[PDB]
Amino acid sequence: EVQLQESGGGLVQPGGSLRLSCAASGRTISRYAMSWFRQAPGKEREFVATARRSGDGAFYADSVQGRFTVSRDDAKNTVYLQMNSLKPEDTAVYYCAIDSDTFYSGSYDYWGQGTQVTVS
Amino acid sequence: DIQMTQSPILLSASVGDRVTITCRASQSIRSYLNWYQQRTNGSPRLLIYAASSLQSGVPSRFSGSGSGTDFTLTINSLQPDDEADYYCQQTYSNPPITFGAGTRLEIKRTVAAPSVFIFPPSDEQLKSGTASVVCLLNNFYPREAKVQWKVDNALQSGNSQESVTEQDSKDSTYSLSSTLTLSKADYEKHKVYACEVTHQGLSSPVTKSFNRGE
Amino acid sequence: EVHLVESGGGLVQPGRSLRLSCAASGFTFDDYTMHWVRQAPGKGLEWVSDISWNSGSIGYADSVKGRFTVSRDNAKNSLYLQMNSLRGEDTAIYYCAKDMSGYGHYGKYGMDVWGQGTTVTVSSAATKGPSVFPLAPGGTAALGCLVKDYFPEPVTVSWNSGALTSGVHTFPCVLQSSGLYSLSSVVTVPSSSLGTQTYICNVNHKPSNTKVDKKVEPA
Repeated sequence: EVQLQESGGGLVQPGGSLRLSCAASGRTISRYAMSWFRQAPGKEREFVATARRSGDGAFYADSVQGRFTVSRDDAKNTVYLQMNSLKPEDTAVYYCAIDSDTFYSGSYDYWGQGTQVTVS
Repeated sequence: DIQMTQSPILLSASVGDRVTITCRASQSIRSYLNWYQQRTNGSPRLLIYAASSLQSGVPSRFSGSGSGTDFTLTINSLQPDDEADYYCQQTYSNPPITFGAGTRLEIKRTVAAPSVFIFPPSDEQLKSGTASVVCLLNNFYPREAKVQWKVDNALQSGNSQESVTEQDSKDSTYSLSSTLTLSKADYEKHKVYACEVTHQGLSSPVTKSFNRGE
Repeated sequence: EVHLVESGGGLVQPGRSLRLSCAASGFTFDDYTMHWVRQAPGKGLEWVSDISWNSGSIGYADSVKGRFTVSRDNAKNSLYLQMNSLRGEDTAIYYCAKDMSGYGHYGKYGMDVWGQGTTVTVSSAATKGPSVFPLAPGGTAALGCLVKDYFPEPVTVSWNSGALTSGVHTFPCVLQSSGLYSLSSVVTVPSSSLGTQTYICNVNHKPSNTKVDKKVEPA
């Protein structure tokens, strides 16, 4: 079925920028909202951003509003999280997930394995 | 009859944004297309007639374009007061004058996951033949959410109704109630009552449950 | 100022009749086309009927043709809608609206003036007050009251005789399959307040003179 693969993470200085990619294989994802989540070690997983279907917009967590931007490359079956103005508090494993519900209720059935982001 | 197809159903945008609402006629209506605004609990208000003529008294941030079959209403700078339903209307073919099905325009905010609460039926209600089990999803954004009822781990279908509040004017969130209605007899056959909630702000569904009589 | 006001809405049994009026002021009513438009609970606008200045042109939506009759009396600046054989799908708020066009007024065909509307409810239900049931209760608890099986709208719910307003959500009613309405009213309060403070919901249903207080206490 679908496999999700995150990339683009790594070590970055405070104030720096990274672009995460979430590439989907096995199934076309242009009909589904794609979300970004993050989890620091031993903390709760938290929502970061969602890119709904092209034309339906994007929504953001308060912690990243004005700094991170979600976008889609539907032809390459991929979505992105552009992360500017990175802060120590942003360090975490970052995950992408498909919302399997086309009406956007947040049925997150498929997840990537994650990619580490370290700001320091 | 000319059918009017209006899109999107729910337009979520930020103050200052340029927004557009579309209205496609099923056959040509020339420039005989009107646009109305309806605030919650208010009367329709004419914004645009003849496809692009701005009605007197309506702010200049409202404009309409189009001819024939394809029309758009643009708010070039969304303001707080523009939260409302919007309707297109053709008058070329009469009878009947027809309307689009409506667009709700709302002001976007950051994501807030619902807080969930489950409430069992009261002894008082049960004495009388019916059991109402209530699940509350409180203070969340965006509006889309899914509630699933499970009774002794069996998923329920067809015996629930939902009601949603209007977007809160202070904090821009929604709340939602899902009520599961059973006969008292059916309610008393089971032990565990669970309300399972999904929202795009939740990484895993949130389940609240009670054990009957405990 | 230009003004329209609808009157004549109310409860009606299916199959029965009702007459709506629309009183106009602030413009020359005799010169303009007038319209009836309706909006079912939670639904969009639906055009019903129109009538030209001199009553020579009349149109009807197919769903009402043969049951509804539009008319006007220009001497009394009034528009009318006689509704017969009412069905449950005629339940709606009925608006009268002024056309921009009419006698000597050509080329603009928006509906520029609207009334506040008059509510029509087609139902077999009898008038009945709600039953009121407690919705019993991190650092935040929720408690409430279920307000069930009342007819017609509205009910009002207050908490602690109006002293408690922050964090209250009184949901919009739902029409149940039985033909009766229900809603819940909930409130979020400190979980620490559950042992020390008293929460009472005060339900008022004026059509039936029902007043019910319900103490909402932990189980």
